[PDB]
Amino acid sequence: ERTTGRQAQISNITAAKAVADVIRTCLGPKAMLKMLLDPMGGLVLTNDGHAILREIDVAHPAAKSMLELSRTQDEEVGDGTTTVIILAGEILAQCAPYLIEKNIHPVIIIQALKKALTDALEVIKQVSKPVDVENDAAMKKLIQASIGTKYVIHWSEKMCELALDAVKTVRKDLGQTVEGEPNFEIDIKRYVRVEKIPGGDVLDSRVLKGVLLNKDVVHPKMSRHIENPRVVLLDCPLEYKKGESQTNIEIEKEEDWNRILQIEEEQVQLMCEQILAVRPTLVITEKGVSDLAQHYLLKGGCSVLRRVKKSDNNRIARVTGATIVNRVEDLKESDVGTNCGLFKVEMIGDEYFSFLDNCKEPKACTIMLRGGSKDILNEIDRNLQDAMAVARNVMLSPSLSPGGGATEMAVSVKLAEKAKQLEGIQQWPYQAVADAMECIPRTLIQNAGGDPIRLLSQLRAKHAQGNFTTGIDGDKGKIVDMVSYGIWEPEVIKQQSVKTAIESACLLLRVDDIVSGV
Amino acid sequence: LLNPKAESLRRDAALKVNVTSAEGLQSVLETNLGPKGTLKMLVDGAGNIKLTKDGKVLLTEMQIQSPTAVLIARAAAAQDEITGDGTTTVVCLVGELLRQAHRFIQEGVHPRIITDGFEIARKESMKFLDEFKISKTNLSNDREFLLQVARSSLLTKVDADLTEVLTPIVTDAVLSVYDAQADNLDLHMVEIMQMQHLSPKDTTFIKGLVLDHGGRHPDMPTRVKNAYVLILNVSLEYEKTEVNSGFFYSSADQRDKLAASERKFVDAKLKKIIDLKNEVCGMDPDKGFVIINQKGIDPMSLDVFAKHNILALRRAKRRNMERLQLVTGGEAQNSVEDLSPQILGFSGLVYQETIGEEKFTYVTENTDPKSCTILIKGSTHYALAQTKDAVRDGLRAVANVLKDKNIIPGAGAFYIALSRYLRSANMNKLGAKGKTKTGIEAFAEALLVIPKTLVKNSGFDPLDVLAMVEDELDDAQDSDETRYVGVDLNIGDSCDPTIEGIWDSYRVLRNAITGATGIASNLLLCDELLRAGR
Amino acid sequence: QNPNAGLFKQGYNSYSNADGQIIKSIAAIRELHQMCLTSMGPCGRNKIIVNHLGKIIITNDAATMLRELDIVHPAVKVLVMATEQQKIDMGDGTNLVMILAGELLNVSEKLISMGLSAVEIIQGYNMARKFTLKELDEMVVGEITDKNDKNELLKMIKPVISSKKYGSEDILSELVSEAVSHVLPVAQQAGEIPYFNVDSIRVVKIMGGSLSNSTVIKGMVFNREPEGHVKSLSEDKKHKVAVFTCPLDIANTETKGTVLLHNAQEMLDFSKGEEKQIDAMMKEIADMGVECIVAGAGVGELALHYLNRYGILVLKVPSKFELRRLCRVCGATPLPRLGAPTPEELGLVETVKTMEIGGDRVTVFKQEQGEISRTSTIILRGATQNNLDDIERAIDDGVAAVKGLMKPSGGKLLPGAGATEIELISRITKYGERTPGLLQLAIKQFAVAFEVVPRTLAETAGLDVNEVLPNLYAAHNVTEPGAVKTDHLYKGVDIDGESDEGVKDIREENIYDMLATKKFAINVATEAATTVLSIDQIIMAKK
Repeated sequence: ERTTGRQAQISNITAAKAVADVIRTCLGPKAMLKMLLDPMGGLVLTNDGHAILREIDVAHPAAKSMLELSRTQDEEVGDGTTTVIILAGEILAQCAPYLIEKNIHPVIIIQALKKALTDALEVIKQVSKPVDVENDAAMKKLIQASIGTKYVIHWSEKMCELALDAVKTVRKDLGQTVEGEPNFEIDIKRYVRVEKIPGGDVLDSRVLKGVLLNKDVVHPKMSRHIENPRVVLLDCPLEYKKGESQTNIEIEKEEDWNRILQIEEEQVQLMCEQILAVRPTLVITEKGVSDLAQHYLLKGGCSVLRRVKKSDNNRIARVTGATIVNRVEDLKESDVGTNCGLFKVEMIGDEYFSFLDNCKEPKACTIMLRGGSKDILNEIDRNLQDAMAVARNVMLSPSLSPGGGATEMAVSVKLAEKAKQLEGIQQWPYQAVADAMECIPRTLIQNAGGDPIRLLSQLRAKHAQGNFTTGIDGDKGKIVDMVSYGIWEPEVIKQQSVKTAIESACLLLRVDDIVSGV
Repeated sequence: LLNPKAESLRRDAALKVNVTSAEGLQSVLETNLGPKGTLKMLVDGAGNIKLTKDGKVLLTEMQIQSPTAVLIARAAAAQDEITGDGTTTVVCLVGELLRQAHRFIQEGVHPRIITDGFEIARKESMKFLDEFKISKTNLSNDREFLLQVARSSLLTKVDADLTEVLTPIVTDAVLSVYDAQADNLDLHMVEIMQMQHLSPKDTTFIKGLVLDHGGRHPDMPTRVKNAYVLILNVSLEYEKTEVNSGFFYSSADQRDKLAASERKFVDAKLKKIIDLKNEVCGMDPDKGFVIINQKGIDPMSLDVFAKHNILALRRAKRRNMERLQLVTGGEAQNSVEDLSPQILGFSGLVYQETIGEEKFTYVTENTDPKSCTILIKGSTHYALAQTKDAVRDGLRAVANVLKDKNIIPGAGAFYIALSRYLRSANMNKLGAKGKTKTGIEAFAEALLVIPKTLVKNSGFDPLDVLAMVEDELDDAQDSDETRYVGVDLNIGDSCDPTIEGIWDSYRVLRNAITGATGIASNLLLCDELLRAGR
Repeated sequence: QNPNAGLFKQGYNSYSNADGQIIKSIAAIRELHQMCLTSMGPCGRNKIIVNHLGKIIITNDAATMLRELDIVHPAVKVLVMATEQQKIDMGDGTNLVMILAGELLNVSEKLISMGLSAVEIIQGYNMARKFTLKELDEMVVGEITDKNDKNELLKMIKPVISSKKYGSEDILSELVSEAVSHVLPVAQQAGEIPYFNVDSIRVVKIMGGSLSNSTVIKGMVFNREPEGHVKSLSEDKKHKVAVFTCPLDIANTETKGTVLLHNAQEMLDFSKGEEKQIDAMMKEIADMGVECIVAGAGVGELALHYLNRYGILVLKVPSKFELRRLCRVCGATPLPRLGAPTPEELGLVETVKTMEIGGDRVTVFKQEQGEISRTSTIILRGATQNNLDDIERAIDDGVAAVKGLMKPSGGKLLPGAGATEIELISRITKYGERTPGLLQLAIKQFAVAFEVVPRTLAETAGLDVNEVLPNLYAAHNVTEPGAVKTDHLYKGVDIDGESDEGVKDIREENIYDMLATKKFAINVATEAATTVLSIDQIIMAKK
């Protein structure tokens, strides 16, 4: 009903710790397996962090919020599904004694957490190393990490190239003082969906600099290739139109039924002339198009596509610039989608195609995927989605951070060093954040079967006195140089994980009571 | 740190629970391993009792409460869809591997180290399997080896008395369908049938097909020699006027006259059938005539056929007709008017068997039926089920041996040799590190479970038998000679599997080892148990 | 129904680390750690403890509370024995030892939770102890020159009284200094030859008045009625004093010698014998010049009459300790027999008088010119018994501390009010950072354990720790325009109580602590913490 005092904070912290402890062992290649037991007799031994966080039911509202945060991050970012929860839980656990034992008000902790977030971002920027986002070799080598050792290991060589080409096609590298930095405005979910074409091989896959339409010509006597295409989009159908209110057709003589056809012909001719007034080459109508409308449009020297879903037009307006007008009579000359590349309909693998590509940068493209079977196509689609997410993370910031917990250890060391000089009550939460940052290396050591104390102490000493590139080896389990062993993670993932974990910790600390209400 | 309506295992509780469940499952399936094993009794509650020994059937039918045991059983069941045998071997290997892994973990060995050691030992065992197998020849006179394989397969499932009956039956059935040529092997060419009110030892082999439906006239010949098989899809039952008609009368005499008049339609077709019979070997010596007649036959037409020394069946299943199209070579005639000699097939002796509850017909002795039938005979449901399971297992084993020429001697020689080879090579190499020695030793010791379980089931002391086998292997190694040493479950001393006639399939052992290693690795890596969805 | 496995010793109380006993012992010790945390500091508070006799005991001394409290757990017994050792050897710092040991165990609990083996914790604690002991030598700011003057004595006396009786340190320090000055010999700059003893000063209290009415006596004081007709002697110098243990009556043999008057003949004979013997003995004693006779037993009627006849002061001292003090003051030897005024055994007291203090009359034996007494007495006045008891405890603690001003770091002074603690925290933190290996965690925790003293001072004074602690850290961790720290590096922990910002410098109030006391307290606390932590299983046998 109502909770007052430190009890609510203790409950929230315990819920967060319980959520974190479950996935504490989900990090690193040596991640342990977990058993999920349903109320029925079925169970699985899946070790996927996302699956564990999805199939686990939590009653405490804070746990539900943490799970929702992780699920959201699973789509917002390509990695860090389990890292965010672990880091947030460790930070909350470290800050718990200050709120409970030291009688520190939550506001001070929240402010210190925000400052520590800023400091951690600065340290991550400092420790990151640059990468060559323009040389294809470096990008292929980096992206091969998320493609190899998988079902698509056989085609990795071409998978890397396909993913990089798609990302670059949707990537817009621009920098200026007028419009600012667009941040590459990379959108994979909406304008990078993979088209599965049966037959062929992965090496035959190509990236289309535009939108691919599967709608064939609505009439055989229609042009199939335009060297100067222009797209016009409309919604209102080209057919017989009735009144806004109730409409009744009264015919006395049987031969008089042709009056409806004559009226339809007149209206369709007027609408087709209005459409042709803008000098179009391809007419796309979301609603149905009558045969008379197709004939009239063909007489004007343009192609016709009918019953086209809004999903195709949404991307056509992006890659062709055509403006959609609901009413034909309201069509304007400026609505014509000029600057269109081609209307080539060359068939690949006994499938119909319609290419609307160009040499522009509309921040949209289509991936023409080929494969020998449907299962291969689906697996390649999933792997390409993952690889493109990784490539987007890498390219959004031309730098990478060392893996194996080296970044976390360096952040902890630098945060402790800076907190030593703050000279304020807030110093305690900074040290708590620095200690909680050590969760990742502790998990890596535990999963590797090494000494949880001696190895961590040696790593901390190496970071304090040596370089920040030392981390935990996935296989050997010893402290080695990440650069030499090629262990790395994108800087964007680390920054997002730290930011999200600290923000979630602050938000949870803000809630000091749960009350019934509807 | 918990939520309502949920239960979880913390610290090492999950590992202990998984190990206990695996040990329980192993003990459940420990007693039924080898020809000296026992049988399990299953009750469904509806009055049906099944006495089964095959591991796959026992796991599928039996209900399992422990989730870890359910997972182990489901994982081991994959053997049926891949090799058809080794489920019990997989379960025993998983159980012993988990026992050893838990024992080492109690000493502080991390599960990941044990998993890595198991993977290394699995690679070494695959190498040993590759180096240890024997290549089977492609000679068509290998019937003796097929008999040995069938005997080895059957002795595990039967009481050692039905082996003499089933071994030749299985061998012949598998050999007939797969000729001494590349071609291909398909066990669907071997039909399985069951008959009641017969002795278990009556099981026999039929070269061709057996029809369920028999004759319905006392005058039909009991046996027909060199019969021409006729398949007719046209019904020979009483036919009525082709146009609208009826039977309106004051006395039954008019109805009888109308029926006699309408019978001419069937009589005309019967005349054509009899003409065909007479034209084709009508009076030739050592010749006969048999008609299948998928559709029904009027009793008058049956009598007409019988009076002409023609054995005619009726109301046969379409599947039987399709099978006869190949077994006998005859075609199904859609219209009697187009009937011709080319439709007639040919087959050997046609015999009708009379049973108190049914009557069967034999259409065996065909020139090239491209199929065969095995008749399982028994007086009790459990006996019939056991015979059918044993026959299917033998068929699958012989098919695997024929398709895959790689053969490995059994009698426990392979497991002991693999254990010794691992203990030697892995310890001499140390390719990963010393810390993996715990897992290596655990895997090597676990691989010895099968011979120990076999000896325990046979009643002899596993220690003495294993010591004798090891002594013989050491003597062979000191002699610098290649020798296979196994376990004699009847005498108790060591024996040579290549001489006694005990062999194991390469695929069975490979898949069993891989599955056991995978299951052990998956279970040992379970850190905690989570409950959700309630 | 539940099976019991793994138990083979006995059903009696038994604890093992398998169930986390290493933390359970710390939790049990915390029960009295919290009790003692409320005593340290100038703003300490007493507690009410009921004695087995039904009396009420109120005191600010943690050691007294531990003595009056029942100790059961052996882990608590270890700390109790450590506190007893601290009190016996040093005479002060029991609260320091107890609190330091408690905090060391508390941080050891965190170390164990982190997963650090107890062996490494013990090794790190030993290293940190050695480092702190070595560093304390360089933390000395001032030093006592051992001039034996009241002004120099007050410097050490004042801090000792503080935290034992708050608000009265000014008067108690003056009283202690006055009492000490009466017994100290004429010597300076000599720490190798002991001169001052803890028993040289006696503390007594008289009901009535206030502490401002207290005084100091230059000799022995007897608080018992003389029981005679002679109240005081003249001012003539060198009064001969005779000390007796046998009651002043007819002299008899060692065996039997009982006198019983049954009939007229026995009555007359015994009366004549007693009268003649008592008269002769008193005349002989008087002829030698004895003006005062002190007997450890009672005095007979004839003895009283004859003592009045010769004007001999009458006094009875049933307490043998008081007789020993009188003999030390005057040099007289107790006389087991009567009528033996041997000059070699008779003492000399320059002045013997009866003085009235607050309405109560007492007998004082003081020395003026000859046979100067080496003992002094402190008389406390007050209308509240609890305040008088607290003042007596504070005076005893001050007297014990004064004896500690000898050569072995007795005169060395450290900055009190937690400044030394903060400096040690910083130094130990730096050493732990420099120290490689797992010992760094233990060194850092040992440093953190010293943060209690400023925390206790802030809490007992009602100050907000969340502001005082960072202010103290900033004050002791400062950046100056140079390679050598300067300015006010001796800032301590202030109590304020009315209005103030930050903290005050030690030199403003001259709050200093003895180097020897702090060093020995740290050593004992670390030893006790190591002993407690080294126990991972307790096995006992039922009686």
